[PDB]
Amino acid sequence: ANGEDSSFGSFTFTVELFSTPVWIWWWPRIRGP
Amino acid sequence: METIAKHRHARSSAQKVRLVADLIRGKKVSQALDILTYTNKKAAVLVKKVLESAIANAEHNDGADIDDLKVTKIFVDEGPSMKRIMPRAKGRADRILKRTSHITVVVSD
Amino acid sequence: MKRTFQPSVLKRNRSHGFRARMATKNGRQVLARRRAKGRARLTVSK
Amino acid sequence: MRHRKSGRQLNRNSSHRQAMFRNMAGSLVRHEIIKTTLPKAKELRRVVEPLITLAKTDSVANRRLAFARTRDNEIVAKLFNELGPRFASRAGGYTRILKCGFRAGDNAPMAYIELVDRSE
Amino acid sequence: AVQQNKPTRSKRGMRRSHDALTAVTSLSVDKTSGEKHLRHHITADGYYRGRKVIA
RNA sequence: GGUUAAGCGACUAAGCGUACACGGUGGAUGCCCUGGCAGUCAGAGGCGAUGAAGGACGUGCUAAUCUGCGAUAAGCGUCGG
RNA sequence: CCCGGCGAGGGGAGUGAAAAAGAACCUGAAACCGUGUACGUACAAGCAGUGGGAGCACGCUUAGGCGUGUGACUGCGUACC
RNA sequence: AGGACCGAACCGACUAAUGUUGAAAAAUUAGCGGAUGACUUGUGGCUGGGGGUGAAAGGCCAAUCAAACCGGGAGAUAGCU
RNA sequence: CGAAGGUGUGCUGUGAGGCAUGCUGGAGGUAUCAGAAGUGCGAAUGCUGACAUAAGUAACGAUAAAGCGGGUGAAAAGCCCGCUCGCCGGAAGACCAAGGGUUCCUGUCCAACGUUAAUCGGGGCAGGGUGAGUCGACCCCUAAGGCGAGGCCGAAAGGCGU
RNA sequence: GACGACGUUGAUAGGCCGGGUGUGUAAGCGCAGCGAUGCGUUGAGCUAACCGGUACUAAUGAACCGUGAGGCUUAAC
Repeated sequence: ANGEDSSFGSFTFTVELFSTPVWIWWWPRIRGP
Repeated sequence: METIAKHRHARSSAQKVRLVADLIRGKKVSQALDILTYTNKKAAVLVKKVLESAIANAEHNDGADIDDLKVTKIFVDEGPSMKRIMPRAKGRADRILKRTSHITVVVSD
Repeated sequence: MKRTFQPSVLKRNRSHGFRARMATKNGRQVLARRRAKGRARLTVSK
Repeated sequence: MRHRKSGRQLNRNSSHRQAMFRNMAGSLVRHEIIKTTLPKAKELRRVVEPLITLAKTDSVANRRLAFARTRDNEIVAKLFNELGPRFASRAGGYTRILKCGFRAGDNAPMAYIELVDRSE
Repeated sequence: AVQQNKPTRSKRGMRRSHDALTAVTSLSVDKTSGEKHLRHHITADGYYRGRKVIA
């Protein structure tokens, strides 16, 4: 009656992918010094 | 005479739907409808929609007598996945696959 | 925590705005490179 | 181990269970039929039926106890004025539990609990 | 904490050997309305054991 | 015949492997040009206070957006085709 | 037109030479994942192949053979860079 | 009166557990120190890379500091993998 | 009236390979003999895209706390209304700044999005809404500072400054 | 998951009745005292999971699965 919308403004979701190098501590595991 | 009804791009992973689809393969349509009615799964609703549509297609486009129809074939194929992002800790992002599926029911006698 | 970007329009314009670029010849070359490359937006000015 | 212990804790602490069952008992008394999960019934009985037993005999002290258990004067009034008289000759068992399927939102087992009379 | 070799599709289906669903296969019939329902459950129309209980 | 006793045994498929048929996901390959790439030859080597390059904002019957234009605004005049 | 939520998707109908050319659109490979069918598989240890070798399924042939798939058991055998 | 005292805001940061693909690329919770001062906070400005600025730690200078980032030399060079 | 390419099957050579025709496809491909190569991949913690595995496994974001009865719709634990019950209260209530920028109000819709469903939405899509002599901005004036006619210096470039 | 009892031919759970037990003299009212408070009715009231009962409520007829006489060979009887 009112009209079913199909424009679908947000149907272009696209989406990418990213990451971040994290900080670590290997001092106690060191076999040496 | 075989009659086909499909639900393409159904919003559920194939595995979850196959769990239900295996439950009614080879059954009579009335018994299959009962089994689907009393199964507590989201996929049961989808599969029952498709099976009802297949019965209606048979009765209308083809011959008739719902009484002697059987679920001759049923299978679920993987549909295209939707890529999404779930942000994780420490600035990492993960890929989420929102899996879909194609549901096919073939009724016959 | 407090991150590095603390927005402020006045400081943005005074530091990277168009008239800031035009004031020195190096800034004018920044505009020259950006015009040559074909940027839609030369500066932060808006 | 859980040997001989009684009473579901229903993923809630003590005060919240007490408040929830007080509210639910009030609801059952005013409406005479309500729909909850099957495990919340079978625990409502252990709350609501003792109030009806208390209401079979009418006195100021008993009304004060009922008000302490359900802090609603309308509920106390209906208890002592109708439900006590209605169940005067009934030796316990004032409620029925009827399984009625599963909830759409979370597939929880539902049930109807009602007073056995409901004016039929 | 993590696999050293990729498990095969064989081991996948062998673990899912136990994941199959079970049908109810035991619908009861109300003696008054004739409706099908779960055993010890209200019918869709509100009957139980031949008595109208909800409406 | 039957009955026992001993010896032996097709019959199992929850699932799974292989082959084969047939689908789905996915986008290769072949084919094709909208555009690129390297030259050759003929020009032109500038523009701008009569306001440049580059823009902003408007303008149609419009709603963005692109293109043309500039309040004479998808345009005006004149001479030619 | 039918199912469905006056959904989505599908089944028909017509259009076209073709719709597994239906717009998620030329062809449509591989990885990947289904569904069926044939055979083998729940007392047997390991680079999973190869060499012998029953049986079964089918098609040719029609007793008998042959081909193909699958393969009990056995000899040997610890990937590549 | 006090670079007084206790103690909120506020500004810090001694300890413990937890979290470690975290709610967070250093937090949360429980305590803890100061809290009229060598105090804290707002809004502008100013000092620039062998440079700044530093009650000092090779601290900090846009989650980057025994020498910031961006672009060029530059396809630096590498008897090495 | 069936090109390349695929997908098959047979045949043939020491090999790399070739050849034939079944199917799909729908428009190209090329014996020979010469000539030129962006001429051959399985690995480089190769590169780019697709799809696996773990795996239906972890999680679903402060342990302030909910339960009824309705309404609506195709459907409601989550939407709404009512009734009680918890939580903040120098805050979790307001009012603004900075920054954002239409998120505001209203009607539709449910694909995508919302860590679940969603009938709901700061989602989509449309329409409306911001009304000033006294409030601000602009503007009068100046601080830190910046720029600075001339000027004084500095190969240029520029620096400092009345 | 399994395991055990029970489904009306029934005590399998709740409630209910009676007890037990734990706490310690409920509410209401009276009395005394200026009052706080005491006292009495009153060891009264209440009492999770305990014991002994009791069908008041819930354990529903279906249906489902599983069959129709069990291979062969010798040897005895």
